Amino acid sequence: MGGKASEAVTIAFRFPHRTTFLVKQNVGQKLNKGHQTFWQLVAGGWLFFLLINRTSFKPKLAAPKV
Amino acid sequence: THAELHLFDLDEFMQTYKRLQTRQDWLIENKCKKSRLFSYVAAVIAFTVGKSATMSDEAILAKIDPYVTSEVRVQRGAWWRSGYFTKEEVEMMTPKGPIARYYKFLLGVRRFPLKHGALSWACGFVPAWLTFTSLNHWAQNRRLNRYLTQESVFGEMARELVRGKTADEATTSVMARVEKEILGVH
Amino acid sequence: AAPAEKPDPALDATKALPKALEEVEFFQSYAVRRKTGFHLFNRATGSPTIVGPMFYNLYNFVRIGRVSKYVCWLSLPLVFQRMWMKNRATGMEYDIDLENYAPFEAKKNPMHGH
Amino acid sequence: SSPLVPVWNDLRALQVFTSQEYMQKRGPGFTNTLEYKLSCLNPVKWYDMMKVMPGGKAFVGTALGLALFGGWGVEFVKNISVMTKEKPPIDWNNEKLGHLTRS
Amino acid sequence: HRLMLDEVTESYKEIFYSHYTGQLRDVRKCAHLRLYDGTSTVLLLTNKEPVELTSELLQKWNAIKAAKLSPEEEKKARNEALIEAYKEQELHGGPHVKHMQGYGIPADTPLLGENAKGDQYTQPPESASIPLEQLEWTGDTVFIPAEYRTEMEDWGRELTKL
Amino acid sequence: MLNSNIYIIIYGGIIMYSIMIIIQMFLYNFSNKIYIEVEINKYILSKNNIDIYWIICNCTIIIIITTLNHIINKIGIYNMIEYNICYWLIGTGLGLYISPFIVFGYKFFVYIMDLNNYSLNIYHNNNKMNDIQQIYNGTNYNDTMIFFIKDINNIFTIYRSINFFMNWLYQMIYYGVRMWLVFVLHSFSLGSFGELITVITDNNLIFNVFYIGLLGLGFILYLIVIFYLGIQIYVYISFSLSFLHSTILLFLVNYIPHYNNKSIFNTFTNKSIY
Amino acid sequence: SPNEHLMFFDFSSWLLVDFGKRWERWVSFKKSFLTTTRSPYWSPQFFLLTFFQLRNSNVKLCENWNWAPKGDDFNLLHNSAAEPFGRDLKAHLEREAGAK
Amino acid sequence: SLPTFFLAPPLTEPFRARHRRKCIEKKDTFFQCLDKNKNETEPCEVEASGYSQECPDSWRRYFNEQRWKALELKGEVKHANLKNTQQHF
Amino acid sequence: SSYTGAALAPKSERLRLAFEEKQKDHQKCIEEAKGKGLKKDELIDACAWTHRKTILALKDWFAYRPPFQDRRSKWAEYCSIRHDSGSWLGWSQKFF
Amino acid sequence: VYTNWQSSYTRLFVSKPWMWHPLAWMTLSVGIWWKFGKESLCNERSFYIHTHPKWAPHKFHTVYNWSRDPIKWTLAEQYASIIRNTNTDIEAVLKIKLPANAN
Amino acid sequence: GELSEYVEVNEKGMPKPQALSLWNMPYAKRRALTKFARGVRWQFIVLFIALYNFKNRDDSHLLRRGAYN
Ligand SMILES: CCCCCCCCCCCCO[C@@H]1O[C@H](CO)[C@@H](O[C@H]2O[C@H](CO)[C@@H](O)[C@H](O)[C@H]2O)[C@H](O)[C@H]1O
Ligand SMILES: COCCOCCOCCOc1ccc(C(C)(C)CC(C)(C)C)cc1
Repeated sequence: MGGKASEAVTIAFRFPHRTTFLVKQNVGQKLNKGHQTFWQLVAGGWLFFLLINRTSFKPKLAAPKV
Repeated sequence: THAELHLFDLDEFMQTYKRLQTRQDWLIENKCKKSRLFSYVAAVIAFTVGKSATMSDEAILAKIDPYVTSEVRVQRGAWWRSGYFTKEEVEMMTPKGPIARYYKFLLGVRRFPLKHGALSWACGFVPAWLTFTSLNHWAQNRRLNRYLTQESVFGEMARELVRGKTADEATTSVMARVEKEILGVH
Repeated sequence: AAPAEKPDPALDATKALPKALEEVEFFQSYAVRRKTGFHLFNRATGSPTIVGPMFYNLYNFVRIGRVSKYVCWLSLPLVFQRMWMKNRATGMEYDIDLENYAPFEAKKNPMHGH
Repeated sequence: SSPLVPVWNDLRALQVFTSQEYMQKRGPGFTNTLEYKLSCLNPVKWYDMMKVMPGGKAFVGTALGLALFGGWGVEFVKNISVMTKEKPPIDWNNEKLGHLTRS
Repeated sequence: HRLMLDEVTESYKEIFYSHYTGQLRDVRKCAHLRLYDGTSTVLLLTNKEPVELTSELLQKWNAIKAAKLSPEEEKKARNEALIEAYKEQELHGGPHVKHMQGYGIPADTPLLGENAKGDQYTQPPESASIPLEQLEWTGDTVFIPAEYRTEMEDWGRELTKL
Repeated sequence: MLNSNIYIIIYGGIIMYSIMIIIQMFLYNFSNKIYIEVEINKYILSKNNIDIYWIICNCTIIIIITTLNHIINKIGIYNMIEYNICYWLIGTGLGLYISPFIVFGYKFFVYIMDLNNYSLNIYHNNNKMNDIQQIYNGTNYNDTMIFFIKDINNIFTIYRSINFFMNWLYQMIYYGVRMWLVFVLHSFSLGSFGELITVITDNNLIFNVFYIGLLGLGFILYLIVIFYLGIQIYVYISFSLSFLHSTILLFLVNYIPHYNNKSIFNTFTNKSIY
Repeated sequence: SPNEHLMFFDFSSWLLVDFGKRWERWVSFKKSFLTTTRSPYWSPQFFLLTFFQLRNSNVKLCENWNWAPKGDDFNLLHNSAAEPFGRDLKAHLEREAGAK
Repeated sequence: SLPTFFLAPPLTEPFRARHRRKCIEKKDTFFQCLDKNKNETEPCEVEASGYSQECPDSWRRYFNEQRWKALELKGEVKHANLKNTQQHF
Repeated sequence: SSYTGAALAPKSERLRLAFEEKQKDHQKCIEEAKGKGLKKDELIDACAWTHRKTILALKDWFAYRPPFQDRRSKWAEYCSIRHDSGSWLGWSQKFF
Repeated sequence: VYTNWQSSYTRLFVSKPWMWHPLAWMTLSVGIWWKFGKESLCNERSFYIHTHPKWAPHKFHTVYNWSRDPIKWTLAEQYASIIRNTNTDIEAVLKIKLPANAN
Repeated sequence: GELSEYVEVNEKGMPKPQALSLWNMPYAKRRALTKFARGVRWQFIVLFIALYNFKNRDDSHLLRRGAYN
């Protein structure tokens, strides 16, 4: 019942590739980055999403009105 | 930070006396479930967007560039041989999802890069953690508020617990009513 | 893949049987006995028994023990206890009514379950 | 294992290398077709090509598939021996029990 | 007996067991520990093929960088040295990486079934059309330390922490 | 009351009988250490050898200790413990089952989660279309309209990843049940023959004598019992480890040839070029 | 007996554990710990001590099974009922006649 | 799951409706002949075989309960045997 | 003969009748203890067994909610499959 | 000279998977009992199977004595102690009339 | 040998036959056979069993309610 390791490929056949570190010359690609006010608006949207989905616990609804 | 402590005993009561559950209580629980499930997706989105605010261009190209998204299946030599993969062929291998497109847009966006490690990860986990915890907390608060205005057995139990009463006393007080009005005691 | 390891003699099997035979020879060395006081009832044919000539070794080892040779015999009176009680029970007179009402380990007794 | 393993291996190789042969035959121009442009907007393709990515994305894809659809698959497997079985009518809740005035 | 090397033995002893002798250590005997690893290479990626970097090519590039020439001359000399090194390694038998376990350069892709045009069972890449005289460095590099025993991945959960 | 959910647990002689199993380990002092050293070095070569070795040693010596306590120190649990199936499945088999997953769990987990991305394994995979199929479509195979049945596919693929880890579980259960059956059935058969002999001799007191001898029969039965049970324990251990090899440890065969280094005293770097 | 040797009667007692009471006291300890520490909802303490319990309760309260499990609502052994024709009807009528 | 529960049913509808119609026909004919021959199962053996063959057991049980109730109504019996029968509502 | 098939009474009715049977078995113990002339403290030790059995039957009745009618449950009825119309994930909802 | 062997059991445990093995073993055995053996054997509703001669032969050193019923009277004493500690009315359960989920 | 989901390759990039050769037939026949095949065998069998049991599902619980009257 069930298979064996002898009946299957190894953990070295899968995942056979060792590591090679790539490097690239700097032409100036990571310069002149725009959207300087992006994260401000992102944080604003996050806080807005949290506020609309906010619900304060109102135990006064359990007051003995009857 | 106070509704869950009552909701524990209320949930125990509901699990025991689930026969006394109406349709509206079921809908309340389903709504809490919906909020809980959406909280996972909100946490994932917040994690991505937060960690992306501290990722260098290399950390993003690790997720866009098919040189890095192919390390499991493809030899690195297939990428060193120029012309092995064509431009359209390299294009179809790139990820097309919304996260990949967000990052592609984010290449040209100014951010605050950090070295790949625990801080770049925490800057996503903290917003995600707060989002998840706060959404679930407010969901439980909404659940309790909905139960309190519910004219049912569970609403009465929740009300009796919110007064500041003990679990056993509230169970007895509510079961004294259940035996009379609901079950029709002998 | 093609490591070319030389044979390791420690992985061979050329000492286990010699060692076991050394242990058995040490055991059998204590079976050496003097001619004086020797007696062994042979079979009716005149041939020796199996267990007979290998009692001196066992009891020569019992001689060397310290605790078992004075303790392991204390379970032996219990054998004679059984020998006596069995014969007591082979012919014990009992009440027919109690045997028919409360038979011991009899089948189809509903009070037991079956 | 069975002795039919090499048969299945031959058939697997057949389908794999025939699909590769088709991909070589049709040559470039696949990115201009509608199939590619629609798959670019298809979440199934996003998931399938994210599965094989590195960084634990195989675990992510497997666990996501489980959490989403594999639970329904477990239920489906459990329900194969339930469809043929005589079951009673569903005792639909009368939605009368539970209501109680507040006080 | 299966893992250690018999040539790094005395250096291993001098580096790790000199608190027994009390003698000073030579750093070169610690550099000898790199013999457990393979040969560290650097492939410069071109528009045609990757070329292995050598002391000669690096010396020539440093010389060109020191001469402070115009880029029309700088790039020309760099590409001349690059094609020279390409020919040199093609005569050597390709880069060292082609015949190293865990790394490798794929050959020309195969043509499957009816796509095979008689004897031409292969389909060379696009860059085969480019003439070799146009060999230009892409500005991209691939470092291959070939650390089969020294690499930090195989260290473990404990050695890294320590 | 309604809220009171009551459970009855059974409890017997556990503490003092389990303490001495461990206290004896200082006396045995891992006499089985060399055998398991030899076998582990036969079956695997890695940095994490000692880990699995220690595990097996502990497991094995405990078994051995219990066996001797089952043969000699006959009190309370030591008699039943080898006749119980829970001890042979959970007290011996589960530890040996989870030992490679606790030592090599990282690699096995990565392998298993990669095999959910099922694909045909090609030797000397110098193909280009294979890569595009594996990345774009996810697999070598045709995955067109398999999402239509994804609900089953996922779970089925999960089994497809662990199917080659399952015979280890089967062999563990099989040999635990084998040891249980062996001990129980042989003890029962031996006692049954003894009781039949006692019935023959009690009804015939001419034979109700120490007819073989006080020590002869006992010595012979001692030797028979110890020889048989030692053979069975050796079978259990050796076969468990051979099946561990043939089922779980052949995944981890990664032979790296030794490549000579040349650039020892100088290394090319990012600053050499840039 | 041999079977008597294959028996473990070295038991000492029966440990009785009211898991309901123990669960109640565990929940009470969790509430007391979270109140005394004045811990917020975003804390790992509050999360570990609240979220899984609330999740499991919501799951067990949201469940609306059309049918109960296999061996509780169907797949049950039932003696065959008497038919309204043939021999069963004749036996029923004969019973009615004999009784009356 | 998806094909079995969202594409199969419109395809299995008619094959099942025909079986239902045939079972109802055989049931009606069998119980009609039983009404004729005074609940005797000796002459109408062909219809009994058709009833047992076409209609399944779970349907046969409901039809037997219904005929018990009908016989209670028309006065052929009193206190019909409902020992092992579904007491739903 | 016999047959493997559906439960006769619904789950709610089954639990109700079980509670009624245990009610009877407890009332009989109580009446017998009263006939024997036992007090409250002795009556407790007498009929605590039947009391606990009644309480367990009541717990079973209270724990089971009969299902609510909706489109998913009706479609599962048509499909004749055991289905929870309160789960978006199925067996994995246990972990989410 | 510092060693976790003599100065920190935690770092020793962390640095040795063969120290994790017994803990995982223990956790797995307890989980097995919790999932399978807890409710089927140890619960009060499922404790009479120990009286079965097929599934629990001679759990009391003999066949179970049903005339005596030690389980019943032990558990009845314990339930009586619960009732006296809680001061519950024995006859309050008999005043209940449960409804039916009509229709 | 004969591993699962494994296949060797010759110098021409072609799969070597382990048991049976099927590379003599033209590409059109292979594409016809394999266009509808997948990397999945037992799921289709389980699906056909489920479809058989769905075609042969029980509807007594609907008969009791009167949906077929
Ligand atoms: C020393 C060996 C033994 C060690 C045992 C340690 C086990 C630790 C794991 C505890 C698991 C917690 O699991 C939890 O169990 C409790 C019962 O206790 C279940 O509780 C359930 O049953 C109890 C009573 O039986 C009800 O009162 C409760 O309302 C219900 O939810 C929870 O639903 C489950 O979440
Ligand atoms: C740990 O291993 C040691 C076990 O060895 C046990 C050996 O048991 C056999 C010993 O029994 C014998 C057999 C023969 C003999 C003597 C009868 C050798 C033959 C003699 C004395 C006539 C020559 C003595 C003892």
